[PDB]
Amino acid sequence: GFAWWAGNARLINLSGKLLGAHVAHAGLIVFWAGAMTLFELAHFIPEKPMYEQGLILIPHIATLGWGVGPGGEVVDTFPFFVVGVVHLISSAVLGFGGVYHAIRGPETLEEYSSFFGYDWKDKNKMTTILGFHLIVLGIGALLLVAKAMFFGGLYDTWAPGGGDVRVITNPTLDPRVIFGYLLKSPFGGEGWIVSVNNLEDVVGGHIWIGLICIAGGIWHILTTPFGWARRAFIWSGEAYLSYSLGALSMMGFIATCFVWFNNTVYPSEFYGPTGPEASQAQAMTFLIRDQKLGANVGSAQGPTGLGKYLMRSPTGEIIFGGETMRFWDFRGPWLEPLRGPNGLDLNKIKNDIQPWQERRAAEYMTHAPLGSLNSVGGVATEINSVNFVSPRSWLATSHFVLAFFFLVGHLWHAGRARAAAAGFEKGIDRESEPVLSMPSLD
Amino acid sequence: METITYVFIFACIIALFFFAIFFREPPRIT
Amino acid sequence: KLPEAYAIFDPLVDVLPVIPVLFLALAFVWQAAVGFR
Amino acid sequence: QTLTYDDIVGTGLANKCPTLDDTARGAYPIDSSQTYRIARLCLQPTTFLVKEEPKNKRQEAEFVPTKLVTRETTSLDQIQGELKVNSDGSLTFVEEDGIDFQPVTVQMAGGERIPLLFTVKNLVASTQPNVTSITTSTDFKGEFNVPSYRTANFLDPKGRGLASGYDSAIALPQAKEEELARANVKRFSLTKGQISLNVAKVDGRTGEIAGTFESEQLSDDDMGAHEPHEVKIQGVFYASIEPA
Amino acid sequence: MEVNQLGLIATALFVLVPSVFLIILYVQTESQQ
Amino acid sequence: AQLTMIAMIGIAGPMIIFLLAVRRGNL
Amino acid sequence: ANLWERFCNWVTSTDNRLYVGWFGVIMIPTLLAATICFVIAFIAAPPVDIDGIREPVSGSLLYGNNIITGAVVPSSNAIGLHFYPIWEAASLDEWLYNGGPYQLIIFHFLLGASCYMGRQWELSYRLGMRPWICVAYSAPLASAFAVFLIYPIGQGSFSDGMPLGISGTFNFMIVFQAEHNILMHPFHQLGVAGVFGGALFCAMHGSLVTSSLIRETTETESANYGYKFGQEEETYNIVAAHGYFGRLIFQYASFNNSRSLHFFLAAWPVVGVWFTALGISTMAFNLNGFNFNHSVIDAKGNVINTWADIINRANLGMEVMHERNAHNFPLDLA
Amino acid sequence: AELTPEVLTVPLNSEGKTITLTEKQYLEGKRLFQYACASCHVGGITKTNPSLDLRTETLALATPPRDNIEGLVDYMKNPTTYDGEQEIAEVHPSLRSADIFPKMRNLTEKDLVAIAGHILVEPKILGDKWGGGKVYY
Amino acid sequence: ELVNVVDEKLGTAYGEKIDLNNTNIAAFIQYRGLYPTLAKLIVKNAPYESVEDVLNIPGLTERQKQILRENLEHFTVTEVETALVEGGDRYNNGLYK
Ligand SMILES: CCCCCCCCCCCCCCCCCC(=O)OC[C@H](CO[C@@H]1O[C@H](CO[C@H]2O[C@H](CO)[C@H](O)[C@H](O)[C@H]2O)[C@H](O)[C@H](O)[C@H]1O)OC(=O)CCCCCCCCCCCCCCCCC
Ligand code: CLA
Ligand code: CLA
Ligand code: CLA
Ligand code: CLA
Ligand code: HEC
Ligand SMILES: CC1=C(/C=C/C(C)=C/C=C/C(C)=C/C=C/C=C(C)/C=C/C=C(C)/C=C/C2=C(C)CCCC2(C)C)C(C)(C)CCC1
Ligand SMILES: CC1=C(/C=C/C(C)=C/C=C/C(C)=C/C=C/C=C(C)/C=C/C=C(C)/C=C/C2=C(C)CCCC2(C)C)C(C)(C)CCC1
Ligand SMILES: CC1=C(/C=C/C(C)=C/C=C/C(C)=C/C=C/C=C(C)/C=C/C=C(C)/C=C/C2=C(C)CCCC2(C)C)C(C)(C)CCC1
Ligand code: OEX
Ligand SMILES: [Cl-]
Ligand SMILES: [Cl-]
Repeated sequence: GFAWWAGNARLINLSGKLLGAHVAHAGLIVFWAGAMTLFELAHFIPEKPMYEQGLILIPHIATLGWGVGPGGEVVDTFPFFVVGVVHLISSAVLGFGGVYHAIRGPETLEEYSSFFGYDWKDKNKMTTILGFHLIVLGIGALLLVAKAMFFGGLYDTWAPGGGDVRVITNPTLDPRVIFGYLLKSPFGGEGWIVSVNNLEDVVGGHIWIGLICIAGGIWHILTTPFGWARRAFIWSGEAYLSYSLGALSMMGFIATCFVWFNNTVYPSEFYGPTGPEASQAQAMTFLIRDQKLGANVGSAQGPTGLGKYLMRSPTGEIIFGGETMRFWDFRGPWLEPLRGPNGLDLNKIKNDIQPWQERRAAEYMTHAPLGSLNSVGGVATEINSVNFVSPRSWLATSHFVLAFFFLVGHLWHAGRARAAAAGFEKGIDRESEPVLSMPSLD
Repeated sequence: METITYVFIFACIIALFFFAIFFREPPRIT
Repeated sequence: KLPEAYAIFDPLVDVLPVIPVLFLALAFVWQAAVGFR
Repeated sequence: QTLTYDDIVGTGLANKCPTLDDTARGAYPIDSSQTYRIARLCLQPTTFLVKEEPKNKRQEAEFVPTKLVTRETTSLDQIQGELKVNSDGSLTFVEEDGIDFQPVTVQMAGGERIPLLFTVKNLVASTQPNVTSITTSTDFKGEFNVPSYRTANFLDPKGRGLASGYDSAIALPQAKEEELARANVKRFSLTKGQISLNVAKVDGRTGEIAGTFESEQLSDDDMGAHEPHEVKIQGVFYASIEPA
Repeated sequence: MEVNQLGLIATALFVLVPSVFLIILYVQTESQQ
Repeated sequence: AQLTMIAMIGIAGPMIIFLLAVRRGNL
Repeated sequence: ANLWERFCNWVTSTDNRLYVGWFGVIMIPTLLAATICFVIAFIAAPPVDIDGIREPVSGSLLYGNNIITGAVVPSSNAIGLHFYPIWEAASLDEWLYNGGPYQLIIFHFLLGASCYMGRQWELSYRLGMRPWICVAYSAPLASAFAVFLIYPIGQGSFSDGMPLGISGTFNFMIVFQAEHNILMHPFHQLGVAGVFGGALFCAMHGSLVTSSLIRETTETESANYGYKFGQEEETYNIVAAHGYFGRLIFQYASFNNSRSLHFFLAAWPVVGVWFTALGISTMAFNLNGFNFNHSVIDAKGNVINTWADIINRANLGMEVMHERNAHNFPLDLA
Repeated sequence: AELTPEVLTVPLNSEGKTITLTEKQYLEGKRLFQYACASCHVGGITKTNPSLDLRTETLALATPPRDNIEGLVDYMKNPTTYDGEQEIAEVHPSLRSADIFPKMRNLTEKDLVAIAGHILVEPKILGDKWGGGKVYY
Repeated sequence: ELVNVVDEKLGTAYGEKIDLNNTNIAAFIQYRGLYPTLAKLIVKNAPYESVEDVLNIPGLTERQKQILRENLEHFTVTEVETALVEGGDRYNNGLYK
């Protein structure tokens, strides 16, 4: 009894047409991944940093070690083409199965086959489908491990000499390290799992997750939910959707912070510098300029009494001064050579800054992730000239919006699933209004 | 004196909330 | 740039990313055809 | 063996000076024919004392304890300079460069905040004559400069400053200015402090020394707006000596 | 702080006079039944 | 230009609906 | 008869004057902590070094503020996004100087308000209502997350979160405009349409229902006494309201279905405020309002100013003055 | 007002020879300046060293003088400090350092003249705005 | 007795020429061949008792010596003003564009 604007709710109990909707939609996702990659490649100019060109998919491929060499220079565009073509081609297969199952195939699957058919309220069948998909997911996490360890490695921004593709031979297996990330505070200087800063931990985490997902998949194929879980959940397709919307919302907010703060699995070479990074790079830049002119940057007192170039963090570490004092948790391969045990090392600053560090700071300061909606780069008062919005801002903002709306959708569908399960989603029975049979509050 | 006045008015408002909630006129049906 | 042998297709590739948007619009043409049923 | 940044970060240890083994009771000999530098001088304050005001002038005020409110941001470090041998065998350290100031604010009983520029800028400190060995009884005494806590671009909350800012109270356009002169005209103080460094540990092998310091200097006068307080600072120091 | 000293009586009457008006009217409403 | 292709592609969708509402199909 | 199940029955009782519920078990302590700390800080907290430059800003009444100027001041820029609970300070004196209370208040408040939203779902379920009032409240809730949590996360510091005070709020708005040109951002423009439109439709709906009240009283009594709580009959004539409003404009611009009407009332401001909350949340990552600065130039290349360049002059004056002692380098990159 | 040949006439060298650009060259120059330079030099300033701008009077006092096509084209090949004492190709984009500044790789000699001409023409159009910074926005 | 020393300084030759003891280093860009190399040396070796003392800076090439002679008329010296030289303000006085 749904209206046209809620028309996809008419599929809740049509397993065959619903399968087609899902598979056709999957074709749309893979189609966009292929079409967008080819569009990005058609526009790609190798002499410009990726992040001056509005690219978000080529950076993901480069990060896996395809197409790039030392320093992130693009050496071969063919892997990008391949990725895009194969996705694009694959979307026709998914589109074909999708429209066949949506339009021509059995409307319900329960009759054609007891294996593919399902009842939302069949807790055994639901956990079995979940188990299969967990196994698939586990395999997917192990593919990343396979790439990193046996098929060319990954791009490592921390590699000595400017960054490079590196095979991961000793992934981190120590669960104190792997699960230690899951227990770190999400606040500053800690950063929960967003602080992962080396590829050994990245790959070992995916070994763990792959194994965990396969084990849990096997578990759910073989079990039925225990009574305590039976009594805690709503068992209906809309309820299950609502659970997944909540999970996607959570994941999207996490992805947002990943791309905004992490410069390891989102190398700044490809994505541009992070906000903290660019701010630090400004202070580095003027420290360099002023020191070259003769300034003693360690002893220069600024207007407030705090150091103009250098000051202490609240726990004593020597850090950049000015407003970037807030960003002293930043860590990046161009800056760490200057760090000693007590923070920034005055003797390294005076003696060991290299031209490539000067260049990188100047580049990152002038490519900070600030810009207008019409892609005028810089602070809001800047004049037109530079066409630039950082890929990090594009990826952060988009995924914040999506994550927010999916939380709304979680609330919408979770509340509706509860009300429909108890039988009052269409309104209050005039003849049995609960409040009319309750005592008054006063 | 001005501090006393501001906090006094604020405190009266909080007290009013108490009466308005717990000593309201009770809504009665039909 | 695309590999030279597919250069022929630049202008089509510049249009492909937008096609998924068209499926949403197509859903409304279809519903207009059946009278928002 | 020593630690890395990631061992230290966030612990507070970055604000602490290196310590010497309690076994380090040697002596570091000095050859007037060689030249030396302090390659690293570290000063870590542990106590901030502020002198009170006794209303009258016949009882004299005391140095009272205070609470630090600006956290582990107080140590001076990476200071270097010439260690010179004088005609009379005294030694004189001449500060050249380093992280030789930290703003600090401490709080007195009653809640008054006392900001100060804890510093050894332009330190010159000398020993007694006829040293010839730095020992666990060597004392350095010297004087340093204490510039104004805010420098000349600093703007007060109404936009007034020395090198920048308004020169009047613009929110009171027709007020008598004579009363506002002390707040309206900013000035940049430059005063002297005094410091004693007391060497209590010496590693003759390595040239490292350590011990205790007491420093006396003025607090912030907010660009002449009010009178400063007298401050006494105690802490520990570490220094590394090198032949030039 | 150098506030207007008449601000106190101004505030006090601004609260008192309207409030008393309403209390007068409420209490004589209750005693009607 | 590019507007040639996006025209051929853009008409594919309505074309499908038209052919089906004329051949009275399962719309 | 079991202790836990009786506790469970009291927690979820529909007979409590104020509903508690499981969300209430978290909401009540966190709102009380935020409220009590807020009241005490507003009255008596000493000055806070908001921008980390040892330049403390007085926010409380006893330190020379009035109701309009007073604020609980954000925590120090020196802290940034670091977690600063009381037990991390060497002393309460230190915690107060560095703006500790702000953190305590906003974290307890955001948790408590979140649970307030869940509590709205929860009682609707206990009462056999439909469930989506809580979805309406997600619009203001999202807006509070934006200014207290998301914007600090994006800019790297709770010192750039919204102060808890009337003039502090205006300070936050002005700085935001200089750095993000929020007025030229479509999501804020949608917020204005949501809020102006919400006020419009509030008045419209109130005036149309009020215009069509059925005569049930005399000139000597309030018309409100013509309605009795829980009566079954509608108290106004919606067909007369529609007959007036459809002629004021034209027939098909007026609702005759009260359900669609009240759904529209709900949806317009909620959706507008979602967007404006998303505006703040995405300007948190510096995707700023449209920049048409010097977009119009003449045949020779002279800039021809538009009203957007005049906005820019105002934005510049805000930019160059804000936090006037806090910048040592030429770009204010966060 | 319009883009006349008078405005498009700039000094070619320190000896007073002049060259008249076409409108095409000027627009090419502008586009290329945006491609390769504006990230630091938007509006004629220098974001990473604001003491040094692209105003004609500043360039005139550079050693080698840079207020002419030749001086600017050379600067793009072999940049020096303002007093000419040190070569700074490793920290400033130039053809000499196109290995480390890849945007310089596909610049032709003609592109260099166009960029140089844009830098010399723009203060003739914009006045104090060119190189003056936000005060003049 | 209550006077702004920076305003007072603008009434001296400091307000007219490059003061080798006080002026921020960016002023040396106003004349040819002075920035950054000589400017750096001049500032490091201040203070000066007479403008002519700059010629005795150790290490000047004869080219550098000649550039100074050309420009001596654009220089002056006044007493060092603490407010202008503290804070490293001769290298970076907080003014950009
Ligand atoms: C309505 C719903 C239904 C009903 C609900 C029920 C409602 C109930 C309402 C509760 C109301 C609570 C009011 C909160 C008051 C918080 C007081 C505070 O924070 O006051 C607590 C005091 C405050 O401390 C003092 O706080 C001071 C803060 O000063 C500041 O404040 C001063 C103002 O007085 C001045 O302005 C001063 O300049 C300024 O800096 C100083 O820092 C002192 O050093 C410091 O001692 O704590 C102490 O000193 C005590 C012990 C110090 C001993 C030293 C050794 C330390 C031992 C560790 C203590 C263990 C603590 C366990 C906590 C247990 C929690 C359960
Ligand atoms: C990803 C988006 C998506 C997907 C995959 C679906 C899928 C589906 N919808 Mg939902 N729907 C959507 C968006 C979507 N919808 C939106 C945005 C709206 C709002 C307007 C609706 C409103 C809506 C209503 C009102 C109803 C559905 C229904 C259905 C189902 C039957 C439709 C049918 O027979 O049409 C018949 C249509 C045609 C015969 C016209 C042509 C359609 C084809 C598939 C176009 C394919 C073009 C493509 C280029 C082909 C490539 C082929 C190649 C791979 C070989 C189907 C599973 C119906 C349902 O649940 O049935 C019980 C139903 O009543 N939908
Ligand atoms: C998860 C998606 C999914 C699911 C659950 C189903 C489920 C079903 N389909 Mg549909 N189908 C799908 C996708 C899906 N299909 C796709 C993508 C296509 C297009 C190729 C089709 C085309 C299709 C047709 C034409 C027909 C069905 C039929 C059926 C039924 C019986 C299938 C059978 O006996 O195969 C048994 C098992 C096999 C044949 C083994 C196949 C092994 C696969 C191909 C390997 C895994 C692929 C891998 C994940 C991709 C790798 C990535 C690569 C791009 C590099 C069943 C209800 C039939 C039906 O409903 O009859 C009424 C029918 O006639 N399907
Ligand atoms: C998509 C993934 C997925 C999904 C949807 C489910 C769903 C389900 N699982 Mg399975 N499971 C999975 C993956 C998944 N599982 C994997 C990979 C494993 C292997 C480890 C398992 C192992 C497993 C076991 C051993 C059991 C289940 C059970 C269940 C059921 C109850 C779950 C429940 O109450 O959770 C709600 C969660 C809780 C009540 C506990 C919360 C604990 C977390 C860690 C607290 C953290 C909260 C914090 C705010 C978030 C930050 C994370 C933190 C660790 C950093 C449900 C059908 C139960 C069942 O009935 O089995 C038949 C059961 O006993 N699952
Ligand atoms: C995995 C994601 C997912 C899935 C599968 C569903 C599935 C469903 N939803 Mg839920 N929903 C979701 C996410 C999801 N939703 C989210 C994230 C939200 C919050 C925004 C909601 C909010 C929501 C509401 C409020 C309702 C549903 C309803 C429904 C049912 C019918 C929906 C329908 O026919 O739409 C048909 C599609 C349309 C009418 C098209 C809508 C077009 C959107 C709003 C505009 C998109 C434009 C985009 C931003 C770009 C434009 C840019 C530029 C061109 C300007 C169906 C069971 C209905 C329900 O309860 O049924 C049980 C219902 O009333 N959904
Ligand atoms: C930052 C990464 C820059 C980019 C990109 C470009 N320029 Fe630059 N320029 C930059 C700096 C830091 C400096 C000062 C160098 C020094 O130490 O002296 C300069 C200087 C110039 C100058 C000289 C200005 C003058 O003498 O007044 C010119 C003419 C100049 N830069 C030109 C220029 C061109 C044409 C560029 C695009 C090819 C370009 N710059 C890019 C920083 C950066
Ligand atoms: C159901 C439904 C729906 C949906 C649908 C869908 C969603 C579909 C999908 C579909 C799809 C998803 C499709 C796809 C397709 C694809 C294709 C068909 C492809 C092709 C390819 C090609 C041909 C290629 C080529 C090339 C190459 C190879 C190389 C390079 C160049 C180029 C690119 C040219 C709607 C809503 C509407 C309505 C209702 C119903
Ligand atoms: C890969 C990687 C890694 C790793 C990771 C991992 C290992 C993770 C894990 C993760 C996990 C392990 C997670 C978990 C999660 C969980 C959650 C998320 C849950 C939730 C829950 C809930 C939701 C509940 C609810 C409820 C309640 C509470 C009551 C009753 C009712 C219910 C049931 C509803 C690292 C970082 C090293 C690195 C990089 C990469
Ligand atoms: C049990 C229970 C319950 C209840 C609960 C409650 C009732 C709670 C409460 C709680 C509370 C009631 C809380 C409180 C808190 C508080 C706080 C935590 C505070 C804080 C404060 C502060 C810390 C302050 C400080 C200061 C300042 C700010 C200024 C001046 C000075 C001083 C120092 C004072 C319920 C029913 C739910 C159910 C379940 C069970
Ligand atoms: O703190 Mn509050 O306000 Ca955001 O930008 Mn940067 O930082 Mn500060 O300046 Mn503009
Ligand atoms: Cl401000
Ligand atoms: Cl700054």
